[PDB]
Amino acid sequence: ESFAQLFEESLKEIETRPGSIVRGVVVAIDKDVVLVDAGLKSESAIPAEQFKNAQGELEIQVGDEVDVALDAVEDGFGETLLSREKAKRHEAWITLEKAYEDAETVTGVINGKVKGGFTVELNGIRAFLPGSLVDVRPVRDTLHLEGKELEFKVIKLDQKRNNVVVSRRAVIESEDPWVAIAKRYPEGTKLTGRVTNLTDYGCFVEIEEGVEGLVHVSEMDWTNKNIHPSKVVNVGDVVEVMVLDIDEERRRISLGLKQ
Amino acid sequence: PVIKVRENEPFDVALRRFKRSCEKAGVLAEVRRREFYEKPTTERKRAKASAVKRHAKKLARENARRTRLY
Amino acid sequence: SLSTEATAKIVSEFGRDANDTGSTEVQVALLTAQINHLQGHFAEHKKDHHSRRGLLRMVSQRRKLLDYLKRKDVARYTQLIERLGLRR
Amino acid sequence: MRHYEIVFMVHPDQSEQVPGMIERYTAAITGAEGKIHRLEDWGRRQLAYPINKLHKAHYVLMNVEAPQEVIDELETTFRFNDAVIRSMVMRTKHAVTEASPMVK
Amino acid sequence: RKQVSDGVAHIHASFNNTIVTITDRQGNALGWATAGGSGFRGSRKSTPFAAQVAAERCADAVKEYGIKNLEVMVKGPGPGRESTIRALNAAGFRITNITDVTPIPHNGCRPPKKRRV
Amino acid sequence: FCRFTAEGVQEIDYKDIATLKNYITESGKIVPSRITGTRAKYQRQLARAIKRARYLSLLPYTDRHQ
RNA sequence: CUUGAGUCUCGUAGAGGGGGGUAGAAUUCCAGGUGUAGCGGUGAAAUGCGUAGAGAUCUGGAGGAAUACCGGUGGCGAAGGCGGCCCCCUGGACGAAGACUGACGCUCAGGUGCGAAAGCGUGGGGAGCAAACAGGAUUAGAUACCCUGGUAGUCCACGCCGUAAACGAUGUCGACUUGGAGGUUGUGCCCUUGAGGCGUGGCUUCCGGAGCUAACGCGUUAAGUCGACCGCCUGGGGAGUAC
Repeated sequence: ESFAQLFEESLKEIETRPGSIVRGVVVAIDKDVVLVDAGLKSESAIPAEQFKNAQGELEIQVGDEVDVALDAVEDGFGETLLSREKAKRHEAWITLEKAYEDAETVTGVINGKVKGGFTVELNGIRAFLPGSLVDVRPVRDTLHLEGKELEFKVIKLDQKRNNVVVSRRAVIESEDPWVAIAKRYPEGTKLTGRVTNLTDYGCFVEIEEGVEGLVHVSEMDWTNKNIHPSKVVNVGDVVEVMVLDIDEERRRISLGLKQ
Repeated sequence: PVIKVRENEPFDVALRRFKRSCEKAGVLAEVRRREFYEKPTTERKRAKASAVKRHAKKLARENARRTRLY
Repeated sequence: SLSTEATAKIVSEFGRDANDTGSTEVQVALLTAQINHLQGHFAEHKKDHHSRRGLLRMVSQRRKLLDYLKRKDVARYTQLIERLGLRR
Repeated sequence: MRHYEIVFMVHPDQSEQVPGMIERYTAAITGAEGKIHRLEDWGRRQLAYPINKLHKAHYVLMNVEAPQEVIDELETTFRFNDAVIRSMVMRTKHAVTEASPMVK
Repeated sequence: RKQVSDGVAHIHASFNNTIVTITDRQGNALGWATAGGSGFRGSRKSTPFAAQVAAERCADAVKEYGIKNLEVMVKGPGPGRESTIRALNAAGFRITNITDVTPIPHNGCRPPKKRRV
Repeated sequence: FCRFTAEGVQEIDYKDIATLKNYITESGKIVPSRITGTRAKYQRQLARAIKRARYLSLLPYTDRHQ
């Protein structure tokens, strides 16, 4: 009756769009596809590579629950955008928690400055940093034991572009993209960027606040023409890329990957 | 496409940068289009036909993609 | 086009209520004033055919209005065409 | 009557004269009960391209609510005056009084 | 002749023939060479190889001016655009600027009619 | 991803040269709306502003000319 | 009487029209500098221009025409058509609410006007392009295609011409009938918590359902279902010709 109408609004009330409500129960595993059901129109064709943790083997059997992501519906049949992105929100919450007490305390091990700043990795993911943040002072972890264990103390974050730089050592110590597009510019600032779609001439890695990069086809590897990008890297993966070139005018930042 | 060789920059790299700049400008294409005169009708026809081709490529092939080849 | 103040004026004179603005006679007048205004323009700009097309449309519409008035109420039409000085 | 937006440019060697001309202009505008909402001496400025062989020139911006007749007069003055190399009288909807992005 | 350290190379690259002209920085030409003059005719002079050797010849010509630095301006569409500048480089000058100097009208004059072939 | 909509400007200013310089080419060209993602309504007026600047020698018509 | 039709109020976007200014690039020519033997052109050539200094290159000047990028199955216009900025005069369209008029409407034989390009007349102008023409090629021939030149014209003013595959090959006006994906331009609400969310109007591109269709296809912008008025067709040629 209005039973059903009340239920419809109830079920509205007890779900949300993003990957927030850990609801999808893993109802079939086979390699290389995991599948869930989060109260959506269809079941998600999940990769296995969203769900192996830090050493390469699976961690969740049948019945286990992780939320995925939404706001994109039915490319022709199916439902979702993947769940690790959901994990990105949890990582963002942990990073924000710092604000409360002005200190987020984890493990942070930064061996080398990709784009000027040491790369700091939190449990599964690894993020890239600006130079100063790796070290509180000129200490320079190159003389520290390789991949050492301290923490991360935040020096700098870009706040729209997920670039976060953190201070590994020294426990005692405690429109918009295109006007000032000179930050990752100079010649060779490398970046950690997720690829989006490979257009058979390109890969379209683009992460840094609403920009677009192309590592198109020529570099990508150390073979030129017989390469077919889909074979050689991935879909949806954070990689080594750097700028190599910027247009601020015709908005074509032409990244590379042969580096 | 004005360019200046940076200090301790290789020549070949500089040439490559220049070529890229030219490509961006579309100078060669510009020249090609202005070699002789195109009738307005012809210009219109080309533009329209190109758009039609683009639309075909966007939609019909997508539809085809839905179905598997083998 | 006609300036707002001039519209308001013409409405005041010919409209009975001065809020009406839609009265047939008022309308006729508005058209007539515009036609008068455009006469100088087109004296200057003889090839301005596109604008003249409007002018002609306005005339035709005025004309239809006059005919309507005639059949409805003859006297009022007479008074209107004495006020405006329309030969017919 | 109508809100015009004038920007005229003076030859740099005549920069010291610039105030008087401005005053003169202003006076005319006032004569016809024309208001003058904003007025910005931009000063000497490097040109994006050298007009009439010179590379710098003196910019003056100017905002006026004035009758068209005086505007026409001003235009004629500019065209005949050899000090001002370029001008741009440019209509506007409103009195815009807040001033310009780079004066800021 | 007066020696000059820095100067220009103008590269007029046509479809049919390339022309290299070295000049001083002011505008006064020092020497020049051509694919047609390098002994290339018809099919042969409309080629990158023809252009590079024309460039080489021009470089040889202005040896006595003892030019070291050079900026290049590339005109027109042709094969002798990249090849020419490479040849110039090889000839052993410090290339300072590479500029593209094609005359693009902003829709000025009517071009001649399309060929019917 | 248009800037003007987000800012909510009523009209583009030819005086605001820095804003303009973002939308012009290194060679001086006006940048397409495909690349900038500017809204059509906003693109037209931007072009108008650029050209007014060019007349005023605030912006150059092109990189080469002098 | 107010639903159709129209007026008034405030805005909106626009290559809509007419007039007058102006900007930059590029071509051409002139004058001068530097400089030296080629340039140019094609499939390949040759005619042609060049040592009386061309081509290239730099400086200065003249003049005409058109407005790169923006720029878009974007916009405006009855159609033809309209594209650099500025100003002046000017027509239409749309939306928002209200207020008014009160059927004033639709269509239209004759009639009247507008009407690409070419063309004509008189007077101006003349950079580039280019019917005609000339030369060089090609060829069996080449009164063509290609090359080198090149005059009417293209440009402006005022007249005439009144035609085009002037095409959506689809008359105008009104009503009704499943959908999707867009574009553009308004506008109402919504925490714009963000580029968004939910509507509601105008114009517009593509796909497609019922139905229609000889089929192709059209398909809420009909070529569907109906009404009003007009225009037009009656085998091919002869002929849109003769008188």
